[PDB]
Amino acid sequence: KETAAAKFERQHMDSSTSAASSSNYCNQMMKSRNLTKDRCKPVNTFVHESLADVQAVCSQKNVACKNGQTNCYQSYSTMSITDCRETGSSKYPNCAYKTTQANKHIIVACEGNPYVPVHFDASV
Repeated sequence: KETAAAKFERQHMDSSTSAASSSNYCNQMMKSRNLTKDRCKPVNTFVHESLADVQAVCSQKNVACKNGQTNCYQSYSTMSITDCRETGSSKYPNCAYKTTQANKHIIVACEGNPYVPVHFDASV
């Protein structure tokens, strides 16, 4: 059983590149992070910052989550991110994604001791 913290890292962290370089980034990454194993995950954001920077957001700007809870945090600064969204003609198992590189604020939900990101809520 993956902890929620570990699942967040697998789904959302990519501290190995500064930005997506190509339009096939999402196809590549959704596969290898095994986000297309049983179904195509429809929407997923990758963050190109250090783990430490992303974890730090749990100490930044407290905001409501989409779901009404109040354990969400917005990053003070923008971060390099890539937005992956399944195309309309994507069919499992040949999952296909639009890649959008951006510099936006992230919003995450934080939980636990240590108090660390467990959900990606949105980018701004």
